[PDB]
Amino acid sequence: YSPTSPSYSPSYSPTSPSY
Amino acid sequence: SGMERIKELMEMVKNSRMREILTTTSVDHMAVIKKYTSGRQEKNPALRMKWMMAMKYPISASSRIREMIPEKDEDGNTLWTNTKDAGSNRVLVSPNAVTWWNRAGPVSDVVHYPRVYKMYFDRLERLTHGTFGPVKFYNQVKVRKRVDINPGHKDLTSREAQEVIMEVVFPNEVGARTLSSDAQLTITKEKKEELKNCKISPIMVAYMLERELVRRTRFLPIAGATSSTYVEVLHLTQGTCWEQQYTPGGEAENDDLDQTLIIASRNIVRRSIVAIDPLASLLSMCHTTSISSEPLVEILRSNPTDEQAVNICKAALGIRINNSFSFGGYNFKRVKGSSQRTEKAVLTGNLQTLTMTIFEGYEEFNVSGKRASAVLKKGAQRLIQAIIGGRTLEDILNLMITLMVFSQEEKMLKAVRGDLNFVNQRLNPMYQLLRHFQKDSSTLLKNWGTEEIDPIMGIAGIMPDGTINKTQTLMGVRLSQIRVNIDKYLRVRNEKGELLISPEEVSEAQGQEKLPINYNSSLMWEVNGPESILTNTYHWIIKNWELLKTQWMTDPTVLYNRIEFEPFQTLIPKGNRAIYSGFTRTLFQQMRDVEGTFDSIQIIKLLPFSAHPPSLGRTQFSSFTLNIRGAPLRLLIRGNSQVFNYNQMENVIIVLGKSVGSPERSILTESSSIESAVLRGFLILGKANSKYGPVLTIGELDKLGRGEKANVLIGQGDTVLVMKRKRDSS
Amino acid sequence: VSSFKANGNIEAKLGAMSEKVNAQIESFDPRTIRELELPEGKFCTQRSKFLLMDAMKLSVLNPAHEGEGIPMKDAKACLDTFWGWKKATIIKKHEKGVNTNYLMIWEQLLESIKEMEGKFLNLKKTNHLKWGLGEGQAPEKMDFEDCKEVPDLFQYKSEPPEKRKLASWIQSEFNKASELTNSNWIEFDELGNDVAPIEHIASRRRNFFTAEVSQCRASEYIMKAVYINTALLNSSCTAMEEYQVIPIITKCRDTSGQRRTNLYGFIIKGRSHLRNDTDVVNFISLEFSLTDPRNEIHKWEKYCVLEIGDMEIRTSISTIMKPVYLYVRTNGTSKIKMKWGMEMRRCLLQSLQQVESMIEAESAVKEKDMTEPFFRNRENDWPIGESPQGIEKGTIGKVCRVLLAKSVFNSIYASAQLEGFSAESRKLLLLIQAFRDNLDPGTFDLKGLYEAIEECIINDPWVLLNASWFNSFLKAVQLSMGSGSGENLYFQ
Amino acid sequence: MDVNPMLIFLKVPVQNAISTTFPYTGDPPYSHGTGTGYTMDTVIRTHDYSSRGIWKTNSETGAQQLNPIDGPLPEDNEPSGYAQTDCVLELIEGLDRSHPGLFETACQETIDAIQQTRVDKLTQGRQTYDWTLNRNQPAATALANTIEVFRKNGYKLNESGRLIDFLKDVLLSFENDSMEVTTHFQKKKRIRDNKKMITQRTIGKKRVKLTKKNYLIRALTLNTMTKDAERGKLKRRAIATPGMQIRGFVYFVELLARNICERLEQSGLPVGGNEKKAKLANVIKKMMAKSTDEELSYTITGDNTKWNENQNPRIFLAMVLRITAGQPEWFRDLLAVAPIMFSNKVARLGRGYMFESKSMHLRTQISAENLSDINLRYFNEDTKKKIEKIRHLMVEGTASLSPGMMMGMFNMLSTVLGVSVLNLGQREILKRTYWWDGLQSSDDFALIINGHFKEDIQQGVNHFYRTCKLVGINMSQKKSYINKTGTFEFTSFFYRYGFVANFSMELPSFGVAGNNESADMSIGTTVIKTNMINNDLGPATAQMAIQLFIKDYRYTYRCHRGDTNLETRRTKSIKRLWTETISKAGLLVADGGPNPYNLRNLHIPEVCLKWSLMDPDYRGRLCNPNNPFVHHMEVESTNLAVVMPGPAKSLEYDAVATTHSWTPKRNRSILNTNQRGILEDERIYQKCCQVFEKFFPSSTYRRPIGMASMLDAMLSRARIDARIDLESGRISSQDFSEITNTCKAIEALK
RNA sequence: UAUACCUCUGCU
RNA sequence: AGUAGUAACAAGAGGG
Ligand SMILES: [Zn+2]
Repeated sequence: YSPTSPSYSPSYSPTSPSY
Repeated sequence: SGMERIKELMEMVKNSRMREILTTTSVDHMAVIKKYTSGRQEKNPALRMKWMMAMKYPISASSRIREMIPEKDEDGNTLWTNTKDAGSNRVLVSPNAVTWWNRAGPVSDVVHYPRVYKMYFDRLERLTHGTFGPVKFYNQVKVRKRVDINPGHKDLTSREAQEVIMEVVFPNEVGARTLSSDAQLTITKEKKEELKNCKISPIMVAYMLERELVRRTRFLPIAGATSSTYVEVLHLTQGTCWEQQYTPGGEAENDDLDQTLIIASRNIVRRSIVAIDPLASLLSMCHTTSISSEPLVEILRSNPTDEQAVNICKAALGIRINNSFSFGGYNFKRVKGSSQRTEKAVLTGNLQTLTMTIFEGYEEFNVSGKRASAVLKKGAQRLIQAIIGGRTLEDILNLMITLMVFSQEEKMLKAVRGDLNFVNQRLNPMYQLLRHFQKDSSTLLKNWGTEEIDPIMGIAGIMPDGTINKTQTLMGVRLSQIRVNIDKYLRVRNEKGELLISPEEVSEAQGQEKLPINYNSSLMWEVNGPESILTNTYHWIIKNWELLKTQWMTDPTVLYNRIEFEPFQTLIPKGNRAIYSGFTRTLFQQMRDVEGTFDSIQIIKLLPFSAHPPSLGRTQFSSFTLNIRGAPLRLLIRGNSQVFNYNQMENVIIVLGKSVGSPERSILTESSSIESAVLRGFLILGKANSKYGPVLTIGELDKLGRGEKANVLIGQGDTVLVMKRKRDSS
Repeated sequence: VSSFKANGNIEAKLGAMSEKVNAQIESFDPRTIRELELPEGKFCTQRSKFLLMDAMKLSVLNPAHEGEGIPMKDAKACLDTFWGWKKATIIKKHEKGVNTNYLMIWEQLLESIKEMEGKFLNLKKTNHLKWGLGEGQAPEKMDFEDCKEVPDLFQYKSEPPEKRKLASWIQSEFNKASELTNSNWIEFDELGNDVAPIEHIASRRRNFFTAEVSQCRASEYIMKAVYINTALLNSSCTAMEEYQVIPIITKCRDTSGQRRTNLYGFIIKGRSHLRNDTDVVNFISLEFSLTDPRNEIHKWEKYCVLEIGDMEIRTSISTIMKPVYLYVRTNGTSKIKMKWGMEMRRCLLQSLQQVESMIEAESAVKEKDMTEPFFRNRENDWPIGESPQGIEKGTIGKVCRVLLAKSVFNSIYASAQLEGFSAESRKLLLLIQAFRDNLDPGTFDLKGLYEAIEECIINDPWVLLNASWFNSFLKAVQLSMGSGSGENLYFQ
Repeated sequence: MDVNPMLIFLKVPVQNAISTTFPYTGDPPYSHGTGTGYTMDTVIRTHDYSSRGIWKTNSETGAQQLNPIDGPLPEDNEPSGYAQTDCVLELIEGLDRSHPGLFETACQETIDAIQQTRVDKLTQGRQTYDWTLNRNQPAATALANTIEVFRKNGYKLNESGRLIDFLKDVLLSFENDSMEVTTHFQKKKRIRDNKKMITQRTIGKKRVKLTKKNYLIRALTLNTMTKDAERGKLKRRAIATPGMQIRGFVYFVELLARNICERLEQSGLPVGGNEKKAKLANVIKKMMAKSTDEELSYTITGDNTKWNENQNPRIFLAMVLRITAGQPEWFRDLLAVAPIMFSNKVARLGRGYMFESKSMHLRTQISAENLSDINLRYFNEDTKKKIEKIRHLMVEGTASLSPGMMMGMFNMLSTVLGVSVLNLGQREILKRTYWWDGLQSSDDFALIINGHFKEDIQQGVNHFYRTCKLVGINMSQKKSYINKTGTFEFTSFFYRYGFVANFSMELPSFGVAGNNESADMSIGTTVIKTNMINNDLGPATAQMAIQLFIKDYRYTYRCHRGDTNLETRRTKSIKRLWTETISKAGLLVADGGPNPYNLRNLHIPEVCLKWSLMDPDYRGRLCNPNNPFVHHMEVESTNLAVVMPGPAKSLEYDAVATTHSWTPKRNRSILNTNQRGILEDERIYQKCCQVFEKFFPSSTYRRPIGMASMLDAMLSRARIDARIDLESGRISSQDFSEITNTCKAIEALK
């Protein structure tokens, strides 16, 4: 089971920024 | 040896402090000073343990730990320190000391510990040898009841169990009292032999025996089997919406098996009566039903329980009814009536209270023994009549004395002089009165009383002295020188054609089963008991509502006679079924005839009450009665109640606290000011208007003429305007 | 007393007593009743022991398990992934503090981490660090006789708390707490094997619960709380006199599978001679963030926000440069608060039993396991929020996370205010429920109940929002019902 | 989208999602500092509710005692304690009528207890106020101190061992006008050390005699403090602790009230949760069966406001005397003692206050005794006003408190007053359009009123309400409410056509209890088990509660599994155990072993569950009966822990005694104080009791009985056991002489 | 008075 | 400063 929500954050994560 | 104990006491008495305390403080006062302490009981143990487990040396231990384990282990962890624990000679210690002991400490013999901790290991033994069935999903109704939590308890009082414990572990310090019962002696022999040469603290052995032997109970919510071994596993066998079928290891006790067999048979007979072919239905259920996983038919072949419902099941299968027994060396054989049990304590002539298993109801026995026979008629503590005959006067009189004691009259109890003590197997209390009166019956016959009779040829009376009198006799006594068959409707009769057992005269007392019953039958619902019958029946109507609603409109006689309503009918009183069906069907046709007025909830609510041949009576009803676990409940005709509750907020019909399903959302927006299907030959219109006169009760409705309006106390504090409709319904 | 016999004694004095002494039933209608008043004042500020949505992680791919490896080694490993640090500059001042101390504390910490050679790091008791951790700020204890004659000797300030207004950030914080994430935050220990059929059923349902709960954002907050309070408690007890450094670490496993160690920032434990269970450990919390504090300056009253670096952040389109902020603040905690923070995993149980009782209640009616239909299908849905469009509904998985967030926030923002509010407002909810069940509810002193609720809405962000949530709920019940004698008791 | 959890209540009923309104995963409120502010509040508030009563200065104590009873009948709905003696006796008589032979049996059972009960019984109990030291001490310690000072003076009737004799000594001790007590104090000596002389703090003891007031005040004194960790309340409140004198009398009075409440369907006390629910279910069943279809039914969800403050000791004397009517006068006067002492009770005012100077940067502690002789410039406005009112009641450092009661003083007799009001509502007593029944435990009650119309209910509420006011019971108008019978609340049980679950109530009990490794594993699994049964904890969540408990247990006790890569103080020694062990599954969790528990296992103890899978040497070490970690306590205290939900009952758990059944270290703060010597007293007492058990093994199971000495009993046993060892057994002739010469030698030293 | 140390205590 | 919240903590006691 993979849980999923109808919501997004198109650009990036301010908590887990890809650096 | 006992050498080092007295040597240390001398060394303690040498100390001037310890000699003062030992001399001044008494044995009774030593219990107080033993509990003398600076140490508070910890308010927050969860916090303190988290605080202390961060410390290097949080555990206190006996100073002799310094001689046993090393100061440091192989990895350099300090195992103990020399710091004394506040208020004792114990030292502060690391958790690494406990680990070092468990891996490198001194080994000891503990193989007989499972006998000391037997109460614990018995739980695993029952689980290890347990058998799991499938999990069914349904609304599990749980009765809060006091039940045993200590399976395999050898039932004694706290003081009786204290004496047994003392004898096993502290034999030298037993007080003035001794082992009274033969239970106490046999338990002590077994405990002494099982626990011999077992190196463990006597304190712990005393503790485990106290818990094992003495019966303990708790109020728990139980669904199904209430016996100890099923109560043990409630967490495992029941949840909110499920039943995990499970048989524990080991064999069920006969007490539990006889109690549950009676309940199973009663439920089977109550179900069969309201079907079209009772004997085929009873037989169908008998072959499918099992108790504790054992099939019901082989139980009926081997179990000798004498009870009306069990005997109807035995008779339907062609099994011999346990119709007989023995008492005083005479074979009693019941030819009419039935035995109903009631244990109560009664006072004798010597003011001695004794618990007798007294029998009630009208019975008839054909008695016969050694050289004499009788025909006994008995009631509750009554010798109605006894016609006796035999080869000798002594043989007749000996049988007579046996019957007079068997009657359980207040005459013979009050005529006892002295205390009753006989043997070292002690017999039950019926034989205590018999053996007393067999030796001497001088007061019995004087206090029994005489009656006058008409001189009949062949019959003669027996006086208190022993003489044969023609026109006088002892109260009830007269001196003078089995296949079965069961019909379609479960009536048990003899070769002559007289009624032995009736389904109507089966006891209506339900009671909760000790062992699990599974009726693997389409005639029964998934779960046992009456709350299940209500919930499953109303759930079924909602689920199949679209089919049954159109079947209600078109052909209602097939709807009313649906087989799924038959279990519901067992909950209705036998006498009420017909008039309830008459009322319901009249109320339903009013809803059909008075166009516009249609209430889906009111149809669903009353629908199960239709399933019976209806009566032509004209009685009014503000409720229908339903028998649920002994107590009567009242399902109201107008609106909600405990038994039936349509909740608008949830959009759910609640039946005895449990949601039974949502009806269609159409039914939320479905109403009309005029309400048909409440009163026979009347129509509720709206609020109580005082223009049409003062309030009348429902019994007073016969006063109102055709088309006359009036105000009525309809139910639940509501006062309502009602009109009598002109043309009546089908 | 031995010779007393009753002779209409109660009825007599019942006649004598005034008719002012009565309990008048005033009928309760939720359409009539007003919203709860929320207080005025300055805005409510963040009071958690760590950053929630505003946190930022430096991290490494690392097979190490949930509590494996040395914390400061893992901290240094996470620092080494990031370059583009700068000379620190105060971009938002802590109005009541000497802000050069906050700057000097960061510089001392960063240099002391570089110089450390061991498993633990104790900092030197510098003047700036001594200030931040409250060194010598307890007044010295004297006999009363010696100090009896002092002018300004009064009793300790024993007033009610200063009231504060409901800020928007707390609702925003809770929204993020209810979201799913890309990482499994909670790792569960082993069970015995499933033998019973119900045990197999349980474990199937547990599979759904585990993924939902573990991947929820609230569970990240649980693991931060459980780590921080554990570290602070253990170090408070062992290293009482030392200013010990505690790196803010969690460890998680991605949905892709890889195990990861995360570094949020650092905590500097003050002195911690904690006798009573309420006694305070002071600590400084230096936490990474990309959030500009100037966009909600009122949120960060206690914080001094530094700007410590620049990060090149990767996206689907192109790279972006963003400034890296370090939210520094002095903060405090106790043995009782720490103990309860170490036990924050029990929040999982509060959500899941409510969720499982909802699943089981339907399963009883349907007479089958409704676990898979609830998590896989989107037929059964419950109201969990409001947008400008209207009352939005959500799946059982959403409800599980929302209820989990509630329980985590009750834990993070515990207070006497929440306790009192929750207990008294429960009565008002039951009255509304009694009306909705068509049971003709009545109050005696409704004004007094309203006052008992509103008394507890003083300053706490979490209780202010729960009060607001009640008002939003009340209005939702009013609009669904509307005017009428026979209104719409059913929702939708 | 803004998320709002409370919008769930639109679809889900409030009772069905009631867990979302219980925030019991956070730390509850705690008081910091003193409860002097609260004790003064309670004392002041209590007197305000009784203010129209009659003041009289006491002959013995000189305390100003307010008597509200038989006073002016109240003219408003505010909390009043103007109970009417005649109205109370009518209700208690009404109870006697309704249950014939109840008062007879309850008294007779209490009399049987009074004859059999020993002085030992007062060792079992929570903290008690010690008049000897003016502080709280454990029950057994405060008893021994009170017996010791009694024995030093002319009071040794308790020598017998029966409790009623100790109670006589308490009544006889009020006659003394020079009661001697040994208070401890510190001295600063100097002693040489090789070659510098260092200061040495030592503790001496000074004999002080007390005034007749001084002792009397102290015996009637009840200590006060703030109640901590209390849920559902914004503000703290004061709780009270009884003294050693009144304690023994309270035992027998509560024991009567218990026997009364045991046979009253309408009492919630003293039964457990499930039985409480069954009782509420029975009265609803009973109310519906007795009623007719025309009638209505409403249920008050009920709270009594200011319960303890408005229950009066003089009224309790009326109850106790009426309940004991026709019984021996010695028995009536014995049970009447506790109400009398409660009527003349005085309350300690706590630690006091702390002052603070900002400019000078200093703090200081003033005692509560200083609140008479002290300037009011220090205090704030509210605190000042309270001190000004308290001075009018202040008597030798303690505020007088004749009317009312306080939490922690007295238990079950107050419920019997409430139950008698419920019993009044029978149809055959009222004989009118309404009638009631219900259940009650303390301030909390559930009243079910039936009538023919809605106005009949309103008259029935007012009749109940005003009758409650006539006996000083004040129903909360703000906290109580009414609705049609179908839903209600009672001690946080929620009924909705049947009782629903309230799991969140029990959330604090899910965790490591903190007793020890053995006890906690048993406690943890049982908590999960009982909540599956009693509070609808579903199977999946219960599995996860096992999983989360093992995690908490592994971290707390540092006993992670032997194949882990973690590093703690314990990992290395557990790793050595792990590698040497053949069958790893046999290892307990505390020894780095795996979790055996799933749903079906929870009732089986861990050692029992792993026994067959253990290595014989590990099992032999684990359960070794001669191991230094276990404290061999009595049988009565074997496998017992303490838990709070009520007051604070004991929790029995199922566990095999192992090396993991250890005890954490004692608190050591007493070493710095003047009571340092109590540790040595205890050390000496335990050594004496340890040696006695070698001659009397039975003493650990059943407490021994004798007026003879410990030494003389041990001596008697030493001779007779040595006799049997030689007369028929394994011992030499020279050994018998060696033992009997030692017994002669011991007899020679008195 | 200050500054270094040293001892006891962390629910008493 | 900060914790906190109807009163406290921000070490207390001692080597005087
Ligand atoms: Zn682990």
